[PDB]
Amino acid sequence: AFHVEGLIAIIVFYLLILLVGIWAAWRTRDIGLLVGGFTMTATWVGGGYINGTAEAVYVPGYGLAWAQAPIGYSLSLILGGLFFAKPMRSKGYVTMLDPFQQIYGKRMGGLLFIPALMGEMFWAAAIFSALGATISVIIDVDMHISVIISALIATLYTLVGSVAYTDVVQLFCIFVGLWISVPFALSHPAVADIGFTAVHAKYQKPWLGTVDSSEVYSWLDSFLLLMLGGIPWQAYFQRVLSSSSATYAQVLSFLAAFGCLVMAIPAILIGAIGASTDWNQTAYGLPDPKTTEEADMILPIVLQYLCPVYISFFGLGAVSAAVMSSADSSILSASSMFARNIYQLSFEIVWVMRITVFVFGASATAMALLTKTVYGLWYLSSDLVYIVIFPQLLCVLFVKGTNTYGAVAGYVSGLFLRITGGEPYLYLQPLIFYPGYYPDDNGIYNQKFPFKTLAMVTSFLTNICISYLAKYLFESGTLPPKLDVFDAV
Repeated sequence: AFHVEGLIAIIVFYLLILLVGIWAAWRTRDIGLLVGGFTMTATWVGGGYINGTAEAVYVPGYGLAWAQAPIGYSLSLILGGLFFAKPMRSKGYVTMLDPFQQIYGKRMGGLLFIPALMGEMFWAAAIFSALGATISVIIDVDMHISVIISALIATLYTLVGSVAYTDVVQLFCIFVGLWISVPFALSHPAVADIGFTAVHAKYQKPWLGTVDSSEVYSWLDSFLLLMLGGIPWQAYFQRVLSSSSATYAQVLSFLAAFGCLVMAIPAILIGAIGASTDWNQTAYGLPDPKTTEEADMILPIVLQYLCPVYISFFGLGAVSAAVMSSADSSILSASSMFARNIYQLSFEIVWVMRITVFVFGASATAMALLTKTVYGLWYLSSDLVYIVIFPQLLCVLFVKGTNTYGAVAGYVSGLFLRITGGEPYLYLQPLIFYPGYYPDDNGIYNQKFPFKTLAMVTSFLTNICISYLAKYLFESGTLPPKLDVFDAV
């Protein structure tokens, strides 16, 4: 079962990427704009992005229409560059979570940090699942062992320790490996026409998908979740604030949105090919990946089984090295974020950062083992950030007069509505039943009502209303000044 040549391919491509990265630091017509756009693009585009996009297009329930994560995450970059970059630079922020700490305080900073940590952990679990899937496909060792060993190598690389300009190299490797495999994948005999499969059903439901009239309010509820929940993220905002000029940051965000839209095209195409593939003709055989509960592995499966041996060896393996190189970047960001926001500011740093790396890697790989979807992990990472952080970001940026009381009230109300609405991915039953609820195969009632958008708006309006209410109570003198536990007013 073990294949030596796949491991050699990963090792050679990883060493080549590392050599280019250290050579860039060894060297250390105004094309810095293009390189900055590539760098901003390479943050979101990784194993999780392309694997989740291919999965979302591949699954019959979703199709391309419900694959809102690439389009929504590009529109998040557009909306950030338009509206969020200029307030952030105008107010002089240096960190994404700095606005929360300035107004709400350090303890509420940690309270808002916890959903950010969980979003980072969901994203890292999706990245670990994608990387383990790719490794398990090409090396042909078991999925669980692949995830464990890949996460362990990433954890040791983060733990032990030049290496400059690597993001452009990983993005170029992913782009070349995908766009040199799509012509071979499309030309495979098993794959039918993807133009015909888009609107008509041959092997499964059409991969464009459809949105029912009742589901439209649901659809926007998802689309607003990914488009607005993808904005308050640390990896985007650190490079936004790092830029010297504001217009430079806006044009970088626009170029990044363009690059994300372009990089989604091979992922959507591979998802379409997987939805169009007659797997009985391929070496994968029957049952197909969605019956095998391996629909989250569709991108490595197409690149391995629908491409020639040399094309597979190069393209799938350049993708593997790039994804493993990008995997440790999320671990580093989340670990430094934990070390600085909680342990350093609120309460020598190297030991606690080491333990943070170890625990975050173990939790991410454990949930990568437990979960069976990459797109679901991506959506769930967006979900909690959209519910909690985004109303608070709107309140600290565009709303004047918000305070800690309204922050906690909106936090509690949004989390109460979100929890009582029920999350099918985490196998949580719903307590409050909005109109249009229906039970799925698992017996978890699924809401057709936009309860997540309602929860977001409720949290935002509760923040505003409770902030102004507490301000009026303390200003007029209705409540005693002694009962000021949060020191907001």
